Amino acid sequence: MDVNPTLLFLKVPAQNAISTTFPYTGDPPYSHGTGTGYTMDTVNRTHQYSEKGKWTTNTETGAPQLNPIDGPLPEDNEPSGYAQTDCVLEAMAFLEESHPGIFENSCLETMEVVQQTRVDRLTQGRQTYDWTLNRNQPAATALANTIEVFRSNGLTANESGRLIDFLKDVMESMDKEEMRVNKRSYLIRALTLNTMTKDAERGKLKRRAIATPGMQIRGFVYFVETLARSICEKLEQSGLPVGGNEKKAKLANVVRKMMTNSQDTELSFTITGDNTKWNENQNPRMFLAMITYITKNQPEWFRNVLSIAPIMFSNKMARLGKGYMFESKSMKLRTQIPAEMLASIDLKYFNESTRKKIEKIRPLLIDGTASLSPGMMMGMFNMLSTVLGVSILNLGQKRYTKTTYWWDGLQSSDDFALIVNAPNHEGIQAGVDRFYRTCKLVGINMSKKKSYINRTGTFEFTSFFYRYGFVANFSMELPSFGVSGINESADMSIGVTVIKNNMINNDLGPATAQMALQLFIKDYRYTYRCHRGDTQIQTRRSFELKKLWEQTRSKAGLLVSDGGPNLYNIRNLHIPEVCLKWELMDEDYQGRLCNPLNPFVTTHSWIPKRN
Amino acid sequence: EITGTMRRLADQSLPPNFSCLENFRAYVDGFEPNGYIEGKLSQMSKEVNAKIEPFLKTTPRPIRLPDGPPCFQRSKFLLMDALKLSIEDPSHEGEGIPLYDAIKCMRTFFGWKEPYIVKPHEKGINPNYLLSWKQVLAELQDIENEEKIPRTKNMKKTSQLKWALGENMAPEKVDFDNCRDVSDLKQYDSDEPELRSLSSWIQNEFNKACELTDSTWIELDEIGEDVAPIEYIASMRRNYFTAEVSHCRATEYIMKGVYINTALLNASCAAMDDFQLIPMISKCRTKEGRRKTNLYGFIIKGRSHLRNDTDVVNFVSMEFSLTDPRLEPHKWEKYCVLEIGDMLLRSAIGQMSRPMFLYVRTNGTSKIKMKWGMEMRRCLLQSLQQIESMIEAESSVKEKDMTKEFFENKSETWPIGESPKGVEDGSIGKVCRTLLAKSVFNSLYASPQLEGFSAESRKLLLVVQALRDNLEPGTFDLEGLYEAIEECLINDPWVLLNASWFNSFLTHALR
Amino acid sequence: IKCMRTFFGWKEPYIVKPHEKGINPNYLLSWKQVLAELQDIENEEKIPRTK
Amino acid sequence: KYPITADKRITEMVPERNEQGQTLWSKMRVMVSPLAVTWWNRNGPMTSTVHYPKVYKTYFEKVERLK
RNA sequence: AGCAAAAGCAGG
Repeated sequence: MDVNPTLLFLKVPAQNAISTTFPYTGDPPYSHGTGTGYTMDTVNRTHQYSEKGKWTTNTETGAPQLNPIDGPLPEDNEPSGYAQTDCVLEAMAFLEESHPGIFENSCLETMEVVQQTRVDRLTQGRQTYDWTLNRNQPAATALANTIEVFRSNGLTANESGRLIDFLKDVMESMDKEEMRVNKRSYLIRALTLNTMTKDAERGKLKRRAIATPGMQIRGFVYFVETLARSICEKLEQSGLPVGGNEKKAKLANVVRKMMTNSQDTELSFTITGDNTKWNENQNPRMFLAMITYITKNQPEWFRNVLSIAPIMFSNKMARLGKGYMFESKSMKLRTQIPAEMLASIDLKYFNESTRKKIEKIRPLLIDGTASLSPGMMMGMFNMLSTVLGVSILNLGQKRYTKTTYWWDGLQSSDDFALIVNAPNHEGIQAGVDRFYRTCKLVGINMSKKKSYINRTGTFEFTSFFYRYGFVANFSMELPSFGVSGINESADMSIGVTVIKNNMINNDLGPATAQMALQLFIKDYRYTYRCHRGDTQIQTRRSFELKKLWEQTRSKAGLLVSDGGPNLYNIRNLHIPEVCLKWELMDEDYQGRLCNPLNPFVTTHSWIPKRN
Repeated sequence: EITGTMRRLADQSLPPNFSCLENFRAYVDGFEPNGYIEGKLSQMSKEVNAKIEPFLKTTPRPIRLPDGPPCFQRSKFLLMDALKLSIEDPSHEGEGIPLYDAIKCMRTFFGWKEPYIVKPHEKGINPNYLLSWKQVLAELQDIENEEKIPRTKNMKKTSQLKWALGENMAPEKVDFDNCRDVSDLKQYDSDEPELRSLSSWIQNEFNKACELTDSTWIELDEIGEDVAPIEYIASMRRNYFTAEVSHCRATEYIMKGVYINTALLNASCAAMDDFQLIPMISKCRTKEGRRKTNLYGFIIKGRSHLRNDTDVVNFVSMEFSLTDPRLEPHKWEKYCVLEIGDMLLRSAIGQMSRPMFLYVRTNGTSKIKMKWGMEMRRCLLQSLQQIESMIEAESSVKEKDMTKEFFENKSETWPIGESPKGVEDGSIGKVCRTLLAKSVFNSLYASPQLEGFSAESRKLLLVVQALRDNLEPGTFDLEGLYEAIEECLINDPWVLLNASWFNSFLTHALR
Repeated sequence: IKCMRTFFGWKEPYIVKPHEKGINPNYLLSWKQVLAELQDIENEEKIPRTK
Repeated sequence: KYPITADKRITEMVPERNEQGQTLWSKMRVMVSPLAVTWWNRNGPMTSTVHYPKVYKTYFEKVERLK
């Protein structure tokens, strides 16, 4: 006899059993090799996407920069990031006409936050790119680095404590011709963006090569993303800032609002999918135009300090990475070759696919780091791109499509789910071809390979699969369910809090969460050796546990790390442990516990010796 | 505080039509919509347009699996053919440093013939692995009989092991200028690997690996009492689940893998410069006796300095085996089988007295794969998550909300079996077992081929459900899906078998 | 050691019988040395056959 | 062994070894053993003060809502 | 030799 899980997937509904196609219960593949090849291929691809677009060299950089906007209309259905700014502006105009007062209110929220904000918040990031060592490093060291170099500079904003003056003086000394780095080299070094191959990319075969920005642009993107968070919060079609079960309800609510078919003489289909090349075919020029339109009738300085992000998006010279590691076959010897010399080396040592890639990029190499700005930086949490693409969905208000058919839905950073109506398959085909065309006229490229379309009731979006009324979700996988490794007092607390967060936010059912706590306490005891008092397992410690366990008066009322039982369950997870045990304990134990005489302070808590 | 140079960069960042920031700002602030979009649309080429089509019933051809050599196993430890030398139920207070429990179990078995190879490797040097195994046995007897009981033993350097791990195989870093004169150099042999064809062996391994073993293989402790309703529902679901799962052979692989990877990571973080012996030791409680430390097989860990987690560590692995090779020589092109004599199995009549062979293959795993093989209890948990998701879906479509409706009833409601001119149906037991083992093999044969296949089969199967329920689905480009699937089907047998399963599913579904 | 490890019920040592000759505390501390030596060797050394 | 770190003040209160003899603290502050904790909780000063529910009595209020 | 992949390890 043969066996197959695919036939349980035959009968069973696909969306409910969809997790069976979620094989991520094991380590992600990762990139052992330097991502630089994938980086070169991505840059090759985007510059091929905009090859019709002209480029002109930027001043003081030496670098070709391509501006796809006002390029021609594309020729073929193969994607291409060709758009027209007028589309963007009329889109935003229809948006503000639809949502009056939203722009000014979000603008005022941006004013008050920039006035109240402080530098202290940004430094709690992960792996901002430092420029001194020319390598990605933590953010605290990054802030120390920039404030000390600024103390060396003629500016004094690091002493101010405020943030927008800090950004301004960053800009001022950034315009300086020397720090020990000349102006051209310094502007190439400030705009530089590490390549840093993607890790943990679940659901592909080749790698995206997420590139990351530096701290200096981080505050500008922070301000503009705060605006985006405000405006999307006041929006009803965003998917990113809306989250949890509220987002879960928002999905169902928009499909409710559009699936209601009054005078249902018209058939209806509801696309889902994934807009390929999102980080490539988009552009910062459209973002700058949007920004200029969004803060209409506002303080001019605010306009400028929020327009500064898309311009430095509009010219960026990311690195390539480490380089390669050539090797001798006969003599059997190898060496790493930093690609900073790659604009000098012959084209014979390499692999042929690699060779053709080099000659494609070798013209586009200035200081060795590749220059490009027809396309967005890979893997930023921009979400103003959602503010863009949602306007397309807003165009399908029947006032403004000005025809019988019309679209609407929601759209996160890469996923999208339209909902249309028209009197026939022919009319729906007409309107959806119109949409796809429009969406390309703004420079957004809906893939024709890994997308699809269907009657209403079933549609994917952001992995929150929505069958007719069921809203199963597989956004993020369960993580670890193991100890945090600090002490027997808080590790347990940390684990329970993590479990609570992931049952309240995500779809950790209680049926698995009790089992998770079960594995957690197993690991807790096996790590700190401290099984139950009333047991038969041996270790170092078990003497004192079998001692205290009879020493007590109330037996089950004991903390777990000393012989105690675990009274937790899904009812009482937010609370700590000793609150649940306190008045179930006798005064001897309780007096021994909470006492300042302990060196431990909470007596279970402590600091381990460093190693 | 723009300083103008930013106004320079800005004016250079804009579209070609507008040459300044200020004219841009004035245009935008003085902007209005005039219906440009319709002129743009009518202006456009009609070629640029996404045309729907009927994703018809007969359209999706059977995905063609790649052709080439047969698929070959790559697991870090064999799965069906292995066996375990029991310890026969030691006491409860006696802890054991694992070497001595292993040694006790190896000491239990007699039936060791002279070693002579049974399978020609066809590459490498088979005698050297024979002499490696010899070194192992000799080192073990010699340490334990006549030394001061070392907790952990690291082997002696020899021609055999040092060959099988290649401590000389490393080349050395050098500068560019000194070697640029050389022309032998190449960037790297960075290219696609050899194709592989599906075969029957992996299917048999899976069938055996879903099957019930006899022991219990996992315990589970107590938690705070149950008062609220949702607590009771969680309790009953998890109890059903673990009771059904515990008698798996998948769970056997789970605890085996976890102990193996924990031991290796302990060693590598704690010991790098030394060939270490470790057993594939696992703790299992007998259904009717005491805790039993099973000895699956020995390991000879190779030296491991992990400057990064991604780095590979190589080693040698010895796991005993009853079933002969040469019945399925395609399954291993990689093993190096020895003969180690007879083991006197007892059947209901007579005595079997089958020979005993050993599969001293070599390998190398990772740091990362070791971590994620340590965390397969998560994978068990994930199987539970999936089943619970199924049941909550059935509870949303029907307000009965009855877990008990499926967990225990004798009702043929789940097909997982394909037979000649037939389809078999099973209960939730076999299916929980199977989902688990699928996830375990995902954890064992994790490979980007799998993830690509998973996404693409997911999208196409979703489309096929949309089709089979008469939801008028459409797809713009389909052969893109097929070629990308064929791109991701490179060599991995598990991927290949999921693909043949997809195929036969298409056929028996008829979409 | 396994059998001594089995038993729990160890109070503090205080003599119960006056020897009336010699020095009782010294034998108490001898027994203390025994227990300490045994726990210390077995927990954190390379398993010496004879101590 | 000796995961835990703590001051020299503990050295006065508790011995270097327990009844079995296995050690609670040793010098190269002093490293302390987890056994040292479970020796406190068997024998230590018992005091009926309720100052520590200064703020920990808050969580009891949240549990009264449950039960 | 191996691991595993459109690039790296096989110690520095």
